[PDB]
Amino acid sequence: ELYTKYARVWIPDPEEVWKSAELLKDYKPDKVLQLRLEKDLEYCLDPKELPPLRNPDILVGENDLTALSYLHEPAVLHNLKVRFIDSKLIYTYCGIVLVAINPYEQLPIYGEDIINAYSGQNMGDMDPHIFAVAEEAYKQMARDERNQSIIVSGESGAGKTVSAKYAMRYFATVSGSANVEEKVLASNPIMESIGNAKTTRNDN
Amino acid sequence: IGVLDIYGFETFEINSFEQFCINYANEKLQQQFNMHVFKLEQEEYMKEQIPWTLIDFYDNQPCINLIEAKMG
Amino acid sequence: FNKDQLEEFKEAFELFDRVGDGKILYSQCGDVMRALGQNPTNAEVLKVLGNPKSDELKSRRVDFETFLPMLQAVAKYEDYLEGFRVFDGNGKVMGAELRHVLTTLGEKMTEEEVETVLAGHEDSNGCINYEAFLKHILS
Amino acid sequence: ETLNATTPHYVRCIKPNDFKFPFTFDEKRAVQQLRACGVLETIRISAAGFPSRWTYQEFFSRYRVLMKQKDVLSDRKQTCKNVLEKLILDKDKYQFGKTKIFFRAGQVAYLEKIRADKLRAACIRIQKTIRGWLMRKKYMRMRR
Ligand SMILES: Nc1ncnc2c1ncn2[C@@H]1O[C@H](COP(=O)(O)OP(=O)(O)NP(=O)(O)O)[C@@H](O)[C@H]1O
Ligand SMILES: [Mg+2]
Repeated sequence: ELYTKYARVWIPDPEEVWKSAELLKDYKPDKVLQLRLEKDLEYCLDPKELPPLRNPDILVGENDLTALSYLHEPAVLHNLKVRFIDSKLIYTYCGIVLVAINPYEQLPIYGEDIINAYSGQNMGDMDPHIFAVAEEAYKQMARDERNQSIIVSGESGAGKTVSAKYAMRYFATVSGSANVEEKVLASNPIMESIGNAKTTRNDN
Repeated sequence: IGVLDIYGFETFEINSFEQFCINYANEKLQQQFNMHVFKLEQEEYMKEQIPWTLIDFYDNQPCINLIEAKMG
Repeated sequence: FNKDQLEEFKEAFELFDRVGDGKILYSQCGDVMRALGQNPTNAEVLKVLGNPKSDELKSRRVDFETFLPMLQAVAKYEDYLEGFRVFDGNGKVMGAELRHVLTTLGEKMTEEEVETVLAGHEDSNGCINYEAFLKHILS
Repeated sequence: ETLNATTPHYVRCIKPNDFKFPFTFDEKRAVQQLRACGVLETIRISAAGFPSRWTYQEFFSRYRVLMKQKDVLSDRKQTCKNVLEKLILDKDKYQFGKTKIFFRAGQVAYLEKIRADKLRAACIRIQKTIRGWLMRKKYMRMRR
């Protein structure tokens, strides 16, 4: 079966939601797994679940989470954690969706040379970036007069405003110019004043 | 081209009419998402000439009818 | 094996005896088997050796008489070619790629062993004729 | 009504830690926000179906090693159709598209596993042959 000796599985852990373990003795149908941890453990296999298997490392870190063969919570969390911590990439496709992780830091990627590099390129060509969504919307609008939307969702403080800001900066740069983006960014203080509130979990 | 900044799904130790409205709006947006993705998959399956039947729709309409139908 | 073979093997065995007690280490048993034309895996060598522990592998010495049953047990091209064609289809193999796979997969060997076996076998493109290299290492 | 008139593109934003430390990540915060952003249900809904898709060209390039030289045709697509049916028992588990092969979730990792185990066996067998030659050379030295 897939669960052989020197297989790897994700096991639940209190302090990080899942942790890796290597299957130290191959499994047969029943109640036991001998597991080894970066030490030595036995884990009850219980109703029933086998522990989530782990993707082969060639798949880990790829630009699209649906490129993973096993799709499950710890494999997704691992691919986002490695891309963010090791690569310091903050953008990752999931299917159609673009996932964007708040770095709480400035980054060089929003330079106008990169704006030009993205312009005219389809989503397959380049690593994910918010400009790669803006450019898709722009060319969908060009092909067919149908209006286009960009929809940004997440808990407040996840950076939705800065994502919109760079999204419209893309349009301003690619179309050329009419000082819209300045006025739109200048409107945010009043809309935040009248429209935002402290909440138990979150300010603004 | 239009850009929509909206809150996501919300859960606290105490949940109340505000969280109920926010979670119902998010159920609506998530339905419209799932149905757009399903449309695009049916298009890609046409593009590869694969039978459509293989893909099944996952429908949160019963929870919307739970919240907003008459006698909801 | 006949008496003559056993005598030549014992003489060679004593030549590999670096202490003069008529014995080799467990870690030399595999070396002697390979030196006599066999190509056992390290796993096979440890199996015929009885899966020795680190301590006896590094310091326990065995004479010809204990080695002999193991040599007997071990004793008792197209597949090799396809195995090399795995890493090919112009009949060549990258020297960098062969070096990488031999030093990074399986029961990894040292870079010096790989350099020794590969010395003189790669061309200017950095390609190895694997049929010739295979015949050479099987001769 | 405003959105259904329009064609959407979706962005999900997640907040990896509460304390705003630059480039730090917290698994228990993020699993909460990936759950709240519906990324995890989107992935669950994609895990049923055919989430993994391969061009015949890149598939063949990746897995020539599995193919026996008997069954490598110069048409890649028919080679692939022949081979995958040997390597995977169930025709349900994959579909042959015009230009791309569609796999269910498990299958590509299973092919990577059997590829790696074959390549391990070939590596070990070759390297034991090399070690055997080098010890035979050292025996020739030990006689000399
Ligand atoms: N792509 C990004 N690059 C750099 N900093 C970012 C990025 N996204 C978010 N941030 C930072 O995240 C913090 C908040 O981002 P912002 O877009 O202003 O969210 P916001 O004001 O809280 N809107 P909301 O999430 O609805 O409350 C700021 O410190 C930003 O600098
Ligand atoms: Mg802010």
